[PDB]
Amino acid sequence: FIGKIPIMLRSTYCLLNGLTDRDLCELNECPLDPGGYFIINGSEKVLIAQEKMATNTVYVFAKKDSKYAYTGECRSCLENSSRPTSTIWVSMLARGGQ
Amino acid sequence: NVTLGVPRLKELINISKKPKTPSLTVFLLGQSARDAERA
Amino acid sequence: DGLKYSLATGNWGDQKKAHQARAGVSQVLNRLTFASTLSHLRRLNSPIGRDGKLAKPRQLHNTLWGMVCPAETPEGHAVGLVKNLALMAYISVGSQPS
Amino acid sequence: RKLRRQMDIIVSEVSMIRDIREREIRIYTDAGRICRPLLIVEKQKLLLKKRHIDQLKEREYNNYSWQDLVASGVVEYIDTLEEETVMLAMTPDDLQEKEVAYCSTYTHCEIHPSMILGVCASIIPFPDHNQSPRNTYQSAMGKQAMGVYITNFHVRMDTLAHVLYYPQKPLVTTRSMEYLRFRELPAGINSIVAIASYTGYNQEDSVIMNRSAVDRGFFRSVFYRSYKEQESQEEVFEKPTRETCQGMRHAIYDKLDDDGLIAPGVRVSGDDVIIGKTVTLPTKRDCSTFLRTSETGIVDQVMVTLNQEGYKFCKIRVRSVRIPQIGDKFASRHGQKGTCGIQYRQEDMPFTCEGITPDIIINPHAIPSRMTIGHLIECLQGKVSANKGEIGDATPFNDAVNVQKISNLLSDYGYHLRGNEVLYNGFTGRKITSQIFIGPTYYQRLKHMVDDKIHSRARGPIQILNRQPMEGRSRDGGLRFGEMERDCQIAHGAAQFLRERLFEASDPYQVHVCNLCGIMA
Amino acid sequence: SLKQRLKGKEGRVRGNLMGKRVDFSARTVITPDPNLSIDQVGVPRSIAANMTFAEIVTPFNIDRLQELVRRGNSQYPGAKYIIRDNGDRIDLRFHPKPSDLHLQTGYKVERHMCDGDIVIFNRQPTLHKMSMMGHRVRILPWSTFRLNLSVTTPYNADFDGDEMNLHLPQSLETRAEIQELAMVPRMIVTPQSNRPVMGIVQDTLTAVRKFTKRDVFLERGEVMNLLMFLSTWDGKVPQPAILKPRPLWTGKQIFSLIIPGHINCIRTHSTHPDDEDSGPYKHISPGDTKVVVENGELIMGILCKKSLGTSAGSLVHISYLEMGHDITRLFYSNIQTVINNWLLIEGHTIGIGDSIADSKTYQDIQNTIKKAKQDVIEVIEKAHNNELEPTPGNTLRQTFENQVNRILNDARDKTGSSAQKSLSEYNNFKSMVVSGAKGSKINISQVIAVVGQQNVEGKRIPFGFKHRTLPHFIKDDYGPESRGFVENSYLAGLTPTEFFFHAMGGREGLIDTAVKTAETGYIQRRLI
Amino acid sequence: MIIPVRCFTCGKIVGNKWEAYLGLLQAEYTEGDALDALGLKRYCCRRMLLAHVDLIEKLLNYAPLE
Amino acid sequence: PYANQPTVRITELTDENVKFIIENTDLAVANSIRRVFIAEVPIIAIDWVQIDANSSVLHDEFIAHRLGLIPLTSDDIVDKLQYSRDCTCEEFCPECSVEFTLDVRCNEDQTRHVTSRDLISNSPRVIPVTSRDDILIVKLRKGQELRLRAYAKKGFGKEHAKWNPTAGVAFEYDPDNALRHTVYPKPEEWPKSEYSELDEDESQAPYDPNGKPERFYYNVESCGSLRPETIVLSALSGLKKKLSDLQTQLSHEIQ
Amino acid sequence: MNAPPAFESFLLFEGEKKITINKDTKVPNACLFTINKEDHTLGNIIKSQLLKDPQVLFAGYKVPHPLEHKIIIRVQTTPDYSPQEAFTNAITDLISELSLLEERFRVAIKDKQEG
Amino acid sequence: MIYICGECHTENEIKSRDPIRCRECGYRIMYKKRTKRLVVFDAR
Amino acid sequence: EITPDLWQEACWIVISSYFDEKGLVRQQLDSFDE
RNA sequence: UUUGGCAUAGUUCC
Ligand SMILES: [Mg+2]
Ligand SMILES: [Zn+2]
Ligand SMILES: [Zn+2]
Ligand SMILES: [Zn+2]
Repeated sequence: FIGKIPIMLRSTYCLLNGLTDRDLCELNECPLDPGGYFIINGSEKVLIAQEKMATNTVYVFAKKDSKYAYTGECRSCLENSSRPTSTIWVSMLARGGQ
Repeated sequence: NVTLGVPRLKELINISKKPKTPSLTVFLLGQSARDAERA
Repeated sequence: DGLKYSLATGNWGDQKKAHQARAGVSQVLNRLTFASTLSHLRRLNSPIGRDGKLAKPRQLHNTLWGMVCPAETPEGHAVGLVKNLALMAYISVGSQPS
Repeated sequence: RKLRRQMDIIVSEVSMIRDIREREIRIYTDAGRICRPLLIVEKQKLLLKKRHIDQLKEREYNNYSWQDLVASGVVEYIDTLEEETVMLAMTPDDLQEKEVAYCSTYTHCEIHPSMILGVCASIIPFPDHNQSPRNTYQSAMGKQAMGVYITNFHVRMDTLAHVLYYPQKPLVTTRSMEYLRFRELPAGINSIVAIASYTGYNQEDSVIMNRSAVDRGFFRSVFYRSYKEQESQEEVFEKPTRETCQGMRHAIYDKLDDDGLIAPGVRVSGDDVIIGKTVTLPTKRDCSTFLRTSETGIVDQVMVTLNQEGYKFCKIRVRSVRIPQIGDKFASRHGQKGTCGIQYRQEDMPFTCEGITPDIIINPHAIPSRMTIGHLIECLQGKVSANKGEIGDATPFNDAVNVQKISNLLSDYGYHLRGNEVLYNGFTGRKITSQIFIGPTYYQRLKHMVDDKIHSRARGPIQILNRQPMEGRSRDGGLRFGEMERDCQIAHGAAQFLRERLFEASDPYQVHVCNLCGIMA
Repeated sequence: SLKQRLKGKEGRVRGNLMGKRVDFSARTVITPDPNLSIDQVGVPRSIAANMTFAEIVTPFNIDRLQELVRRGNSQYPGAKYIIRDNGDRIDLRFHPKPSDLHLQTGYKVERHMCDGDIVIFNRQPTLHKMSMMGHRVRILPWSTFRLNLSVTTPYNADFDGDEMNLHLPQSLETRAEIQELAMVPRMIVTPQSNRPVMGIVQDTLTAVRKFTKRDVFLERGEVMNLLMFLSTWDGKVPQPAILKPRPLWTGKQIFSLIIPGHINCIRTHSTHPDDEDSGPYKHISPGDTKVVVENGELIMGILCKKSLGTSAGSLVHISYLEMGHDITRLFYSNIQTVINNWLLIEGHTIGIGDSIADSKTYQDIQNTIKKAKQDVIEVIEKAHNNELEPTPGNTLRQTFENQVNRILNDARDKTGSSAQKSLSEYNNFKSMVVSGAKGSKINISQVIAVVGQQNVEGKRIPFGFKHRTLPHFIKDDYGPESRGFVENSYLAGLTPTEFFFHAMGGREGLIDTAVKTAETGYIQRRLI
Repeated sequence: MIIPVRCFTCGKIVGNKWEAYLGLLQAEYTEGDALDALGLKRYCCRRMLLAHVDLIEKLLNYAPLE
Repeated sequence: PYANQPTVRITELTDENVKFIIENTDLAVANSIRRVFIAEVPIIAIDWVQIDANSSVLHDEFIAHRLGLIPLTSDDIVDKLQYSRDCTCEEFCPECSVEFTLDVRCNEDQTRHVTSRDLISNSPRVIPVTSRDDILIVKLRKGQELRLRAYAKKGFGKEHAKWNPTAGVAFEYDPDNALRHTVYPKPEEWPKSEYSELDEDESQAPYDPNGKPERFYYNVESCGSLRPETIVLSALSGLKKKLSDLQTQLSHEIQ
Repeated sequence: MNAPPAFESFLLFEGEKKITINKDTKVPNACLFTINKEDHTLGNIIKSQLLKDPQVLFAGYKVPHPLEHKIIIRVQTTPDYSPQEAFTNAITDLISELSLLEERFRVAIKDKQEG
Repeated sequence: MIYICGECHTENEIKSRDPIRCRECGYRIMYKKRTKRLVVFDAR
Repeated sequence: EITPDLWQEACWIVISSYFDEKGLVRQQLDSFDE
């Protein structure tokens, strides 16, 4: 035993998974409740989807007044193993050299 | 094609040496004002 | 305790390092109306700073057709940074390309 | 693509993109891509056929469903960056047909273009006749309407809960509300709304409400609040006594039972004691919990249990019926929000030839600048539906619902086609010269009431560090007199009023100072 | 740290010395009340019974103050404290002994706020000095801050969930300051632009035009009522204009009684043509424009936003400059009450019948739209055949876009003009636009004829996808529909692409609204 | 929740018509014909039966406390 | 300078409806009678509820509010009763109120409908109008119970709308627009009134400059409490007593 | 919280007088009547009856605030006639009309049923 | 003091300083019983 | 076998089948299950 | 007849 993992309601590992509306009413649970939230210390928590830039793709942008003219980054991750991201940049210096 | 409104008011109140869209309206003296040649 | 704390407070990270931890995940479920509950359970988030004056990520891009609601958005310091899924939109769960 | 459509080797979730110009093929098995289903058009004809439609409409006792539709290669999931190599058609039977050739190489088709709207924007009727800010405002205000929020609210001890007495499903409803279950747990009431300027109390986004209608249960609701307390010295649930406990207040302890908890059904006014708890000071200190000031509710339910550790735990719920006053906030489904201005009885409200006084009167000036014509069309369709007996269909993009068709349908029931109706003045009985536009619109009662917003202060509690008034309506705090306000008073020149606001009304003080060194002595 | 304590906002200096929380303040919802005066505010009985004012005992009021103390803190017209000369406080919220109730001159009694008290009323943010004005208290049953409707413009306050703050001065010195300096009638004309800052607002304004038309003939009983609602009325009913075969008054004949003193003014209605002033009928005005007020009598003309509004030289401005605040206050109140009680006879509304056009107008609009789309197609063909020549100072893309936008704007404006000139004399949109109450000809045009082009960042709708706006269009399509020109009106409804483009257009407005506010506040603070 | 006793707009009693209305609908009637038969003449009264959602049936599913 | 000479004609008279025409009367008088129908006609209704046991799915204020709106037959004893504020009793006596009792328990496997049939009164002349279907009060599961005592006072519709004795009062004068009290932008779109006396081609009657509104048409529909003839008579007597008391007070003040 | 009880709109409390008579000093033979706890139901009848009188030059009424129950009636009459007499005659004529109307309605009911 | 169990609906006496357990069903959530005090509702 | 001008019911039958199969919060449930 | 604070989230109004 290494610890306790919170369970999302109505998910495959909840006690309400697959039950009929009559059983839900017996357990004093609303059959219309959509589920998909955790119960942490009584209160009900909802995770909010977080946007992020797509990984493992080469994007070429430009910066307004930086040293380089064009940049290119490849936010790299390995199959959700570890080492979250490693953004390697391959830039190109501007033509305004002194 | 210039800046007006809140950004222009910000620039005029806190004067910068590098305005966003500097301009210089120029008036001509003589026949350059009328005839398109010297214009 | 780690899972319980991160879900309870919303600071996604360890307790000792709740300074750079991104707050705003794991909100407490809205229960004012059924529509409020559903629109809370289907919600997105752009981590862009809510005080940022540059409002290009706050606009409605052409690529949100059928993926994100064109109307439903909060007004104020988070206009265009909190969004809601369209009705038939789905989000991929993931596999491996073997 | 053939393998993905057969669902043999490649799951339906995987996307494939070909960049024809740049000669690259990109295949994604990633997690987090967002995609929506689309119909497939092979040559110019949908692969979806009447056999599929019949097998779907016999869905019960037939085990044929969406998965069996997908496995047949009829529909497909398209993510965002695969949509850049596809040609879509908005409507099959309109865009596949022979025309002046725009595109003859369609690759997909939309199921219905109204599925681009979210949960909260699928309840607006005729959103394509509205203005985009108005649709956004309604999307915001749909999460604040009061209706039955869940069917098992009787066993939930939620900190604040609001449930309407008599919710009604809309008489003008969108086709995509059956999936949002707005028919089963609605939030609002169909009200006979007349758009007229009656007595000037609805000017600037205000609402005149029929008081006789309100007396019959119109837009009435309940308010539930829950309190909790655990006995974490030795805190004990017990009934305190005035001449044995150190801490004490000017409240009443005679409501409590022997163990210090109020039994349900006991009316408790503001500033009473619900749970009595005492700390044994090393001879007893009172830490009882008090009602939030001026509630005047009835105890509804008391629950006694044990917490995680083993200390005794208690949650007490109080209910209070909220009758719509002249400060409450109401809104329709078109971004038109307003507060009650005044309430007239039935004898005073203007009446039609048939004795139908409006439930709500709204100002005609709200319409021309806001351009919420969905409001007027919903009113007309509701007036048709309440007479015909059907429930109107207001799904956004229809082409089979016109204002002309609605007006023709309404003219067949004895009413003016465009919705107007001759009203009589209430006080004098004389006809009003201009005919009024009246019909049943679906209104909502927002969460914002006036009994939860009224606040006043005159020499109350005071902060500790600054010795200034507290902050917060719940703590009887004052109102901040900010820098903008003091600049306004400077511009006025009311020097004595400004000094009073910034010094005398707030913290006054006295010190002594040495005449040689400017240091307090 | 201490530097953090003193650093910024919520820091000691700028958060507790330049601005701090005060006593004797209240905040609740505001609702309209057209039966109040300009300088009056309705206060609930709870707030008044909660807020107190200290009155010094003198032989002129010792009996009244003693009766207030006898009533005590329970009954509303009571008192809460008795302050001795030595300064020691006496409570009155509970039951006291009969000895302390003794009152002698030099004492102070903290009575509850009553009618006629002077308070300062504010709505945040406070932009100009017309956001903090002094009002006179009137106690009303329910629990909102009733305030008049002409005072909406100074505060920028509408009655949809709004709240405002109440501050009660506590001394005779500051009460006299506020009475002589910051009372509402004294702030009618602003020093920012030397114009009246408040005027008739949209409902008396949509009805004074109808009242002042030529057709309005009033019966004897209606005249009796309207005069019953006049506060500055002598008591003599004027001779009717039409004397036979039935006595009939006129709307101008009663607005003349409303207008104070001997005011001389000449304005112009908002539909006055450009030929009446030049050709004949200069002083006869067939359409009843050219307002003329001589000796305080409305001789001719129709009153609208340009006469009773908040513009320079208007009738209200002349009334102020000639008569004073004390008479302009009555001017406002009388206009509002008389016009509202007459409007109870005429009525007003807005509906689909008022938003629907005629078949000939629909044919005209559709013809114009088809011609504009054909012209855009021709321009695109010329550009593709490279026959388009650039304009000096512009790129090829710039000149093509300028021509396309110009054609589409001409189409939208022509359809708008057709929709305007196809209206009727009973149309309620026209009623609310001509009188200047609320709306505009562009709004009427968008309702009837054409919503128009949608722009993002000043340019047409951009190419979000690879070289196309949406997946429903071919690549490289510069037609009016591809880049977001809504051909339909709000009454006909928008096709799905136009719906999405309209949402994209409205998002920019929402963003600008949410963005400009902080910068404007910061600029104003720096200037101050 | 449960059908109101009176019609909000005019005050005609509609609280004794829900069972009859449901029976008429079950007996193969259109909603218009059922409302005509029950005597609901004006649309203010008709909407009370047309738009009603009966949640007390759902509330009766859960067992009582005692 | 004298009074009018009104005349009446009853077009239709049933158990829930009276249609009549008042003639030779002023619009102010006709409208005052119309207003008195709604507001100031005394009615008996429940105004005091004490719930002994309520284990149902509706809270006590919900049930009490529903009880208040059940109409009680006050045809003959509404005149005999006194106002509770006008009575010599302490709280309630048979001379100023009628007591009701409800006591229902469900012990079966089928949902039970608690209706107005179960309200029991001590006086046999004040009973719910559905006691010579039934007004539903609440539905009970198995094991749920309701029991209460209620008192029916006397009052009129100005105080609360549960004492309003009418359902819809249709009032209309000048069905053809001969007086031009309302102005039609297009007269031919408007349906003709029920009492119109025009042909199928003409839409508005020709203008009558020397005319005043006369011949008001009424239709008083009763909600079951009073019968629709006593609603009209009590309004004429009820308005007449208001004017008489005004004359008494004026006479004292003048002298 | 600040809700007045419903009975305050028609019940005179301790001290309130039903009707008070005041003179108008602007114009001769004018008088103002203030009636407490009344509304349009009485104001309109009294005004419309006063206008029928040929010796009444002015006759109006108004409700100063809809939230405060009070009626003000102003009547001015020709000399050799007083507004108090005009008021009393108006009330008497109204009572006579209502009595006649009730009699005729009762006889019409009798004719309609069993006749 | 009588508390009604939330599962078996059986009321049982529980005094102060006593773990909140239910006999014959072993539950841990107890509800207070409705008071015998009488409260008057207007029927408005 | 085409479905012409009967489309306004076929499309909604398809959409109803979609929402019967999946629901509205399928994303959260599927993500947590995976 | 006595006074907890820090942080985060959501909402109302310009
Ligand atoms: Mg506002
Ligand atoms: Zn009705
Ligand atoms: Zn008695
Ligand atoms: Zn048990």
